[PDB]
Amino acid sequence: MREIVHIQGGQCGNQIGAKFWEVVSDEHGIDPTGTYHGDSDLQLERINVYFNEATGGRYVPRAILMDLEPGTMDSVRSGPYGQIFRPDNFVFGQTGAGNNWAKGHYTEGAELIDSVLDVVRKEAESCDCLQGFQVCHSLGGGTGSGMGTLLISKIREEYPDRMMLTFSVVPSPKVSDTVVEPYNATLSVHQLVENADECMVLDNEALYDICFRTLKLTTPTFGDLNHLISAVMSGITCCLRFPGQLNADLRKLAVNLIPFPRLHFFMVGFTPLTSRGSQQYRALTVPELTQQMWDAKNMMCAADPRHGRYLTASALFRGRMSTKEVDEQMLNVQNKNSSYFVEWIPNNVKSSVCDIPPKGLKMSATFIGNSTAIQEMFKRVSEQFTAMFRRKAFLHWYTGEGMDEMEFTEAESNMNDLVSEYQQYQ
Amino acid sequence: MREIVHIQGGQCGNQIGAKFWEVVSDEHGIDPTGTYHGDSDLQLERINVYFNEATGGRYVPRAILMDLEPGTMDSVRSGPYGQIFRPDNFVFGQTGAGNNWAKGHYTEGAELIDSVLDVVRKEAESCDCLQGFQVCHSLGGGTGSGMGTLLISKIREEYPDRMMLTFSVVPSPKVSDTVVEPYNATLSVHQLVENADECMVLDNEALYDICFRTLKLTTPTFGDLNHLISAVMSGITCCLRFPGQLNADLRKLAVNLIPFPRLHFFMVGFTPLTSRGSQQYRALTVPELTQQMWDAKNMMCAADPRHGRYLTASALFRGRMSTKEVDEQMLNVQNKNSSYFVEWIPNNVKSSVCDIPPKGLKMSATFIGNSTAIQEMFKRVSEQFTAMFRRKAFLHWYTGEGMDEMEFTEAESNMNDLVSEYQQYQ
Amino acid sequence: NVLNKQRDDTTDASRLTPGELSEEQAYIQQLQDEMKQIDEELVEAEAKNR
Amino acid sequence: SEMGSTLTTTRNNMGGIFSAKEQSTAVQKRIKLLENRLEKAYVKYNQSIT
Amino acid sequence: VALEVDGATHIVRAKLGDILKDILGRQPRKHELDAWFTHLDFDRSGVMGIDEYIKGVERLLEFSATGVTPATYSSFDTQRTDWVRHTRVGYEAQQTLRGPMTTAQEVGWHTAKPAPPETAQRRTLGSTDVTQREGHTAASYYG
Amino acid sequence: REVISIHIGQAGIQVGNACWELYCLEHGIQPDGQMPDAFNTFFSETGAGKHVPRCIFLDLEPTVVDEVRTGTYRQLFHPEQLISGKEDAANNFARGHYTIGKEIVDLALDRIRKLADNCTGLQGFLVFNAVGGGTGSGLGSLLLERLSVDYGKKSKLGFTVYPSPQVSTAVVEPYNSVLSTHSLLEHTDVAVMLDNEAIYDICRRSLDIERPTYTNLNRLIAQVISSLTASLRFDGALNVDITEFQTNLVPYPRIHFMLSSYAPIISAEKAYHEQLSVAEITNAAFEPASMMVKCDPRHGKYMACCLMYRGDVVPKDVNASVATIKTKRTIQFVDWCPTGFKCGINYQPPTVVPGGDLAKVQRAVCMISNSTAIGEIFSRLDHKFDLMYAKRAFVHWYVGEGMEEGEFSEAREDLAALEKDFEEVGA
Ligand SMILES: Nc1nc2c(ncn2[C@@H]2O[C@H](COP(=O)(O)OP(=O)(O)OP(=O)(O)O)[C@@H](O)[C@H]2O)c(=O)[nH]1
Ligand SMILES: Nc1nc2c(ncn2[C@@H]2O[C@H](COP(=O)(O)OP(=O)(O)O)[C@@H](O)[C@H]2O)c(=O)[nH]1
Ligand SMILES: Nc1nc2c(ncn2[C@@H]2O[C@H](COP(=O)(O)OP(=O)(O)O)[C@@H](O)[C@H]2O)c(=O)[nH]1
Ligand SMILES: [Mg+2]
Repeated sequence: MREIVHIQGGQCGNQIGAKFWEVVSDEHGIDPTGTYHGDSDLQLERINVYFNEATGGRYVPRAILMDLEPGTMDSVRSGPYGQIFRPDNFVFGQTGAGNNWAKGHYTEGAELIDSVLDVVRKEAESCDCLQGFQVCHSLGGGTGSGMGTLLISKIREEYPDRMMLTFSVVPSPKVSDTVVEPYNATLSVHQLVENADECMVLDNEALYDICFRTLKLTTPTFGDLNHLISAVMSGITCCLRFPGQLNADLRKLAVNLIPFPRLHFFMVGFTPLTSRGSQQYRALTVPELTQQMWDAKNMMCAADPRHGRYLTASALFRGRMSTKEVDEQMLNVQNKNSSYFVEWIPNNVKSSVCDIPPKGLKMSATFIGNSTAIQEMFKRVSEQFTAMFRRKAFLHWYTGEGMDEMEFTEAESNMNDLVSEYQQYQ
Repeated sequence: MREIVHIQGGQCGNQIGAKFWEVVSDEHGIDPTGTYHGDSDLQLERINVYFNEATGGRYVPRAILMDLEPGTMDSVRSGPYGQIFRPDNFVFGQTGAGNNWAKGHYTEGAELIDSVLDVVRKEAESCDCLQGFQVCHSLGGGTGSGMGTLLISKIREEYPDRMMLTFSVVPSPKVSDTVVEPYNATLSVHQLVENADECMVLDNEALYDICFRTLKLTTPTFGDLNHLISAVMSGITCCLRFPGQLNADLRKLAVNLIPFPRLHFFMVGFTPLTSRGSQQYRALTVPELTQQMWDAKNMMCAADPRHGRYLTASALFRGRMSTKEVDEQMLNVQNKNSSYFVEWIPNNVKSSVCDIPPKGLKMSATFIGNSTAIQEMFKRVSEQFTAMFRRKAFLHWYTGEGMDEMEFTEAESNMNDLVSEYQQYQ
Repeated sequence: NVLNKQRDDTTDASRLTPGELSEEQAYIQQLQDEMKQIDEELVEAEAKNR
Repeated sequence: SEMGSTLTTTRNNMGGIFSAKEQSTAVQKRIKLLENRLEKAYVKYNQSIT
Repeated sequence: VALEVDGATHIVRAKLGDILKDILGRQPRKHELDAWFTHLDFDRSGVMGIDEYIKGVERLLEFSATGVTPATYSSFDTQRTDWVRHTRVGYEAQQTLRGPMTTAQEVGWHTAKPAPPETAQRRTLGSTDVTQREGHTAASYYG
Repeated sequence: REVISIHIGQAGIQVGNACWELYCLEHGIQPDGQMPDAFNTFFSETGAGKHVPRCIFLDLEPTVVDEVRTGTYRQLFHPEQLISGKEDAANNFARGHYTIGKEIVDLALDRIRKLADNCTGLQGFLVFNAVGGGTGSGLGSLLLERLSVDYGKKSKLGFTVYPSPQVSTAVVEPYNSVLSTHSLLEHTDVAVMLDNEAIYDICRRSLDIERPTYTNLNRLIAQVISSLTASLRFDGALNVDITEFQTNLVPYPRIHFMLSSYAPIISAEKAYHEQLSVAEITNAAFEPASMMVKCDPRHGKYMACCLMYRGDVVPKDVNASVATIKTKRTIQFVDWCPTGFKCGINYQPPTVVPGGDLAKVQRAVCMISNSTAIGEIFSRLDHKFDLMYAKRAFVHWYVGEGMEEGEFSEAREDLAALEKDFEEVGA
C-alpha cells in the first residue's frame, strides 16, 4: 500500500545500500536466490513496500543504483544478495566524477540524470500509492553528493507531495578523507535545506568510537559500520512493514519532529549495542534500553548533545513491551534532565512500539533526536569553507566548469544564517 | 475456409518467408520433415488456412517462392524446414536483375510473370474461398521490388475482390545498402499506392535499434531480424488460425484502419521483447505489455510517432487475458497521450483477443498503427530522388531499357501529393 | 614535394575545423520555443483546475 | 615557411581532431534530451486536461 | 597441519640450497647455483610442491643437456632484413646464456621459471553482466 | 552462373599464373587437375575426375606461354586454351592492332566462342591486360571490339594495369596508353585501374617487403580479384553478382574507371598482434596509403563506393562503420548522390597461399569506388603524351606499321573531351 523507492548514489550509497538490502531481505525471509524461505506469514503481507513479485515467488527490490565507475557496480554484483537487483535499475555512467561537485551537478548529470529520472519514474508508477523516497549517499564525494543532490532537486519538483528521507555521512577533521570535503559539503547542505524533507546525519567518527567501546571490535571493517547503518534504517521503517500497538509512519515522525521547515537535521542512535563478551552479563528491559539509548557516546554524529539542547526526540521500539513502562520511562528521562530540553515545548518525546523484533534480538529500539547541537558540526564545516575561500584554494576546478563564485557566497550565507537560527532557538 | 496464399519476392523476401514458415509450422506443431506430431486438436482445425494436404500426414505450405538467382533457392533448401516446400512452387528465373527496377519490371518480367501467374492461379483455384494474398518483399532491390510489383498489379486486375497484405522493407539513409535505393523505392511506392490494399512498412534501422536497446544482443545477424518480422506476421494473422473472445480478420482490420483509400501505410510493433538477462526479473501484465507497445522506441519504422498524430491504431492480443483490462488500458493510453491522436475521429483504437499465445511466451501483442509520421520517411526518400534526378545520375541504365522520363516525374508527383495529403490530414 | 605535402595537410585541417550545424540549431530553437509554450499552457491549465 | 605558418594557425583554429565529432554528438544529444523533455511535458499537460 | 596442506610432498623452500649441495655431494659453484636458482623458484612461497619441483627440474635437465648457439645469423644483411620484417629471435636468452649480459637481460632474467600456485585467492575487479550489457548507460539512452 | 577470364599480354598471364594458383587452393584442387559445386563457375568438369578452367591465356611471344606449358600447371590448363603467336608486338600499338592482330584475333574469338557454348549461364567476361605494352594494348582493344560486336549486352570487367607517373619501365607507353583508352572508353563496361607503384608502396609499408618482385604484386592482385568474385562462388549473408557494379557504380555511360583497394594487407607477425575488427579495416581501406592506384582522392570527391566483405563479419557493425565513414568530414562525397555505398558480405574468409606474405586473416575488405582523382590521372598522362607528340617523336614506327596522324589527333582530343566530362560531373 504505502511505498518506498530506494535510491543509492555513489560509492558510500551503494555499499551501504547493498548491506541494507541484505538486512531487509533477511528480515523478510528471502534467500539470496530471490525466493521465499521464511516461516511466518507476517512477512508476506508487507513485501509490496519494498519488493515486486516477478514470476512465481521471485521478489525484486525497488531500488536504483547510480554511480559513475564500474568498480562499485561489480562490488555490488559480486557480493551475496547481489543477484536480486533488476539489471535495468543499474543506470550507470562510464567516466567518473572524481570528487568534483561541479562534475556531479553540471557536466555528467546532464547525460545521466534524465536516464535515472526515467528509471525512477517507471518504478514510481509501478506502484499505486507512494509514501516517500529513501536516498543513501555521502557528502564528500562527487558522484554521490553532487549527483544525488541534483536527483533530489529533480524529484522534489516532479513529485512535491511525497516524503523523502536521506541518510548522508558528513566529514570530520579527524576522519578527513577528501580534501575538498568542505567545498562539497557546503553546496550539498545548501541544496538539502531547500529540497529535502528531512535528513539524518551520519559520520564515520562516531561509528568508529561506537565499535571501539560498545562493540569492542578489533578490526572494524566497513562492512560492520554499514551493518550498523542498515540496522538503523530498518529500525526507521519497521512501522510500515509490521503491525504494532502504536504505529508511527514516516510522515508521522516528520510532523512530530520538525517544528520549523528548516530545522530537519537529526542525530541518530541505536540500541542495544553490546559486545559478544558482555551480552551474558546484561539485562533486557526498557530502562536498560533507554539508559543506553540516551547516552551521548551512542549517538551516530560528532555532536555532543549536552553541549546544546534537544528540540524534539523520538523512539521507535520493537518487541513485546509494556507501553506504560515506555511512557513513564520517557517521562522520567525528560523530568530528570530538564535543562537539556527546550522549555517552550511540553512533551518533547514521541514514542512508538512495534510487535516484531529483528532477528537475533528479543527487543530493540531506534533513537531519532532533533537536537540543536548540530550547529557545532555546521560551524566546523563553514569555518573550513571560509578558510579555503579566503584565498581561493582549489577554486578553479569548480570555476573553470561553469559554476561561479556567487554560488559559494550563497552557500556560505545560508549556512551562516542556519547556524544563527539554531543558536537563536537554543 | 478463408484462405491466405504466400508470395515471396527477392532475397530478403525469401529469407523472411523462410523464418515465417518455420515459426508458423512450429505453431501448428508440424515437424521440419512435414508431418504432424503435435498434441492438441486445436491446431488441426485451422491449418487449411496456410497448408494443403499431400500424402499420409504430409502438409505443404501454400507458398510461392520467386527470385532470379539460385543462391536464394539453395539457402532455402539448405536450412531446416526447407524440405517441406513443393518443388513445383520453386518458380525461379535464371539471369538476375541486379538492383535494376527496369530489369525487374520490363525485360525479365515479360518471361517470368506468365509462369508465376500460372502457379499462383493454380494455387488460388485449388482452394475454395480466398481471404487474401500475402506478399513479402523489399523496396530497394531490383528483382524483388519490380517483379513483385508487377505481380501485384497483375493479381489485382485479376482478383479485385480479395484482400492483400504487403510486408515491405523500406531503405533508410542511415542503413543504406544500395545506391539506387530512391530510384527503386520511388517507383515501387508509386505502384503500391494504387495496387495494394495496405502495406506494413519495415526497415532494418528500427530492427537494429530494437535489438540494441531492448534485446541487448551482441551480434544481430539477419536471422534474429527475420525472426522478429516473422513474429509480427504470425501475430497479424493469428486471428484466423485460432479462436478467440473477439476475432478480427484481415478485412476487419483494414476497414478499421484505412479511412481514405490512399491512406494505407502502416507501421508495426511487437511485444514483449526483453533481454534474456532481465527475462526473469519482470512480470507479464497488460500494463507491462501496453507500455512496451506504445513506446516510440518500439515501432518497426524509422519514423518518430511523436512527430505526428495517429490516424488510427489497432492491437492484437494473444493469450488468456481480461477484456476489461484490455479496454481500460487502451482508454488510459488514449487519455494520457491525447495530443498524439487525431481529433475529428473519436475512439481511434481497435483491439482484438485470441486465446492461443505464441509458443514460448505467456501473452503477447501486435501493434499496427496508421499514423501520419510516415510522411517523414517519404520526404526522406523523395528528397534523395530529386537530388539525383535534378542531374540525371544513374538514369541511363533505366532509360536505355524501355522506361522513359515521365515515369519518374509521375512517381515524383505521386510521392508529392501523398505527402501533401498526409500533411493535410495532420 | 614537401610543399605539396604541407599544402594538402593545410586543406585537410581546414576541412576538419567547424561545428556549425545550423539546421540542427534551428530545430533546437523551435523545440525550446515549443517547450516554453507548453509550460505556460500547463500553468494555465493548473489555474483552471483550481 | 609561409605554408608552415598557415598550417600552425589552422591547427590552432581547429582545436583538435575529435572536436568536430564531439560537437556534432553534443548537438545530437541535446536534441534527443529536448525531445524527451517535450514529450514528458505533453504527457503532463494531457493528464492535467483529462 | 597449520598450513592445512598435505605436507608429505612439501619441502620448505628455504631448503633448496642444501638440497642442491646434497644432490651434487661436492659443493655448488657459482654457475651451478645460478642455474639451479633461475630454473626453480625461491621467492614467493616457503612451502614447496613435488610436481612444481619436477616441472622446473625437467627444464633444468634440458638446459644442462643441450646447447643452442646464440649465433643464429652469420650474415649481417639477412639478420637486418629479419629486423626490418620484425621477425624475432627464436631462441631464449635464459636458455642460451649462463647469466645476463646486459642490464635489461638482468631485468627480464627470471620470468621463465614456473610460478608457484597462489596460496590465496585474488581480489580482481571483473566486469559483470550488469556492467557489460544489461546496465543502463548514456550510450544506450542515445541509441 | 559462370564467368570466363581471358588474359592478354606479358603482364596478363602472369596475373593469371597467380590467380589460378589461388583458385585451385581455394577449391582444393591440386595442380594435376583433380580433387583428392562451388567450383562450377570457374572449372568445367570433364569426364571423370578432371576440372579444366574457363580461361584463355594469349600472347604473341611464346616465351612466357611455354614457360606455363612447362611450369607446374601443365595438366591443369587445356593444351588448346593457351594461345601463342610467333613474334611479339614489341611495344607497338599499331603493330599489335593491325599487323599481328589480324592473324591472332580470329583464332582467339573462334576459341572463346566454343568456350561460351560450353558454358550455360554466362555472367560475363573479365579481361586482364596492361596498356603500357604492345600486345596487351593493341590486340586487347581489337579483341574487346569484336567481343562487343559478338555479344554486346554481356558485362566485361576490365582489370587494366596503367603505367605509373614517375616509376616506369617503357618509353612509348604514353602513345600506347592513349591509343588503348580511345577504345577502352566505349568497349569496357567496368574498368579497374591497377598501378604498380602503389602496390610497391603497399608491400613496402604494410607487408614490409623491401625487395618486392612481380610475384608478390600478382599475388595480392589475385586476392583482389578473388575477393570480388567470392560472392558468385560462395553464398554469403548479402551477396552481389557481376551485374551490380554495372548499375551501382557507373553513373554515366562514359565515366567508368574505378579505383580499387584492399585491407587488411598484414604480414604474419602483424596479425598475431593486431586486434582485428570491422571498424578499423573499414577505416584503413579509405586511406590513400592503401589504394591500388597512386593518386590522392583527398583531391577528389567520391561518386560511389562498393564494399566487399569476406569472413567473420555481421551486418550490424559494417553498417555502423559505414555510418562513421559517412559522418566523417576528412573525405567528402559529391552532391550528385546522397547514397554513396553498396555493401556485400560473404562468409568464407580469404585463403592463404604457401610462401605468400599475408597471414590467415579472419575478415577482409575490398573497396571499389569511383571518384574524380582518376580524372586527374588521365590529365597527368595526357601532359607527357603532348610533350612527346609535339616533337613528332617515335611516330615513324606507327606510320610504318600502317597508321597515320589522324588517330593520334582524335585520341588526343578524345582524352580532352573525357577530361571535360570529369571536371563537368565533379561540379
Ligand atoms: N603489375 C604487374 N605489371 C606487369 C607485370 N609484368 C609486366 N607488367 C607491366 O607490363 C607493362 C609492359 O607490358 P608487358 O606486359 O611487359 O608486355 P606486353 O603487354 O605483352 O607488350 P609487349 O611487350 O609488346 O608484348 C609494364 O609497364 C609493366 O608494368 C606483372 O607481373 N605485374
Ligand atoms: N561507512 C562507510 N563509509 C564509506 C564507505 N565508502 C566510503 N565511505 C565514506 O565516504 C566518504 C567519501 O565518499 P566517496 O566514496 O568519495 O563518495 P563518492 O565517491 O561520490 O561515491 C569518505 O569519507 C568515507 O568515509 C563505506 O563502505 N562505508
Ligand atoms: N531483414 C533483412 N533484410 C535484408 C536481408 N537481406 C537483404 N536485406 C535488405 O534488402 C535490401 C536489398 O534488397 P535485395 O536483397 O537486393 O533485393 P533483391 O535483389 O531484389 O532480391 C537491403 O537494404 C537489405 O537491408 C535479410 O536477410 N534480412
Ligand atoms: Mg609483352
